[PDB]
Amino acid sequence: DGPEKNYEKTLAILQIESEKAELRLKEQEVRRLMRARGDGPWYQFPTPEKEFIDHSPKATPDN
Amino acid sequence: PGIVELPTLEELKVEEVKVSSAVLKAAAHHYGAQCDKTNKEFMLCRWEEKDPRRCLK
Repeated sequence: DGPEKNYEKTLAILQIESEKAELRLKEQEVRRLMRARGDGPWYQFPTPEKEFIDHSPKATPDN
Repeated sequence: PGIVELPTLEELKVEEVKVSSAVLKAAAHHYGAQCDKTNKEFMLCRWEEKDPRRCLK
C-alpha cells in the first residue's frame, strides 16, 4: 500500500500508547491521593450504621 | 476544657416533702391525678432538655 499507511498507523499507535502511559501515571497519583486522604469514591473505609440508633425517649432522661 | 456551671445550694434549696414511701404510695393515685400537669411539665422539660440544671424551677 505504500509508506504513508505504515507511517500514519505508527502515529496512531504512538498516540494510543502515550495516552495510556499518561492515564496510568494519573491513576497512580489518584490512588495515592485517595489512600492518603480518602475523599473520593475509592478507599472509603466503613463506619457503624447510623440507622440502628435509638432515638425514642428512654427510662433515663439524661441521654 | 471549659469549667462546668452548676447552681449553688441557695438555688437548690427547697421545702422538701419529709414524707415516707408508704405514705407516698398511699397517696399515689390521687397525687398522679391532681398534680398531673406540673409533673408532666417537669418530665417534658427533663426529657427535652437533658440537662437537669435547666429544670430547677
